[PDB]
Amino acid sequence: HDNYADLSDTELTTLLRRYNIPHGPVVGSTRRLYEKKIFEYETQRRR
Repeated sequence: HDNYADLSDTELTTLLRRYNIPHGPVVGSTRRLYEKKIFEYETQRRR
């Protein structure tokens, strides 16, 4: 439901890679933590 929540696991993984952000397995249990990490980085580029 969150903008980043509509991204699929495969698309989320390629996004972290573009920003060179270390990550492990993506699962609904830790998917949210990953969505927040991309938001914090993308926020910087927006500022």
